[PDB]
Amino acid sequence: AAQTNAPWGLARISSTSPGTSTYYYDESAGQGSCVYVIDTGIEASHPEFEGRAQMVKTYYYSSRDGNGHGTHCAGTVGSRTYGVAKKTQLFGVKVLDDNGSGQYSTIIAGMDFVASDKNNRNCPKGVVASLSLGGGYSSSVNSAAARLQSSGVMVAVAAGNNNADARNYSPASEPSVCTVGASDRYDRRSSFSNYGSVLDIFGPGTDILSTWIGGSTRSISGTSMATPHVAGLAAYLMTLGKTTAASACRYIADTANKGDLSNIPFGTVNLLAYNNYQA
Amino acid sequence: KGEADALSLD
Ligand SMILES: [Ca+2]
Repeated sequence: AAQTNAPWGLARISSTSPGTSTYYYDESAGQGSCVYVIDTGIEASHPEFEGRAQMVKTYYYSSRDGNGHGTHCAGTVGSRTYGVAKKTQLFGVKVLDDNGSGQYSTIIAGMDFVASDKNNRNCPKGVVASLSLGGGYSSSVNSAAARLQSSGVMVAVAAGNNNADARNYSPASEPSVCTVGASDRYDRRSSFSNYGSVLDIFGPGTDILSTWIGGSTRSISGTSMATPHVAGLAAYLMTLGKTTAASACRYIADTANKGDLSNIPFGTVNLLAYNNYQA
Repeated sequence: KGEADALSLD
């Protein structure tokens, strides 16, 4: 299937070269898979979700996304126009307040919730968790991420926007999950993107158009943008039966576009998420 | 948190 004039990020992950504008993907589109977006929540009523999105858990007074960050990421995962896996089921877990803030204990609680909750859902093709958040290193946060991944959920996390080594950040520094770096439309590492040996892969993260609250849309940047591209791609590949939750990150790295990125520090992988679609 | 979402970028 093909989406013409698609956001540059979608086009990029379905091409071996930059500069294209069509997003090629298999019609299955992640149907049968589920993706938990652990963020500020999701405006589930947004037309772009077609009813495929719903809040399942909040750690605050409301389950409503009063920020927009979570709705933006969820849209990149599976909104009809801005998403990678256009048919996947989205579940929102509000672990961040409407200012985009959250305490480590709440974030950890959110991760354990998903590990257990996935057992109450019907996701025959597999479960993914997208975590576009992070802070300073913490062995407890890293550990919570490792548990979620271990329970059978494909965990994708943002590398961070400090233009530094992601070793000092969590859950970015947990080796067992999928740490996502950010790239721009000209195949350059995003200027704010963290790097380092712990990164597993890069995804489009600069000037990403997606859904926003109030039923709108807007373009923003960050490794938080990149992470849902990979979470969505994983759900897409799992639905296709190409990989499983335990090996998705590795499969994505093996089949990525190699050496296409510039301004990648020595010691950091030069790999860009790619769906390898062939019609 | 400890990351982002603030809305005037860098
Ligand atoms: Ca890893």
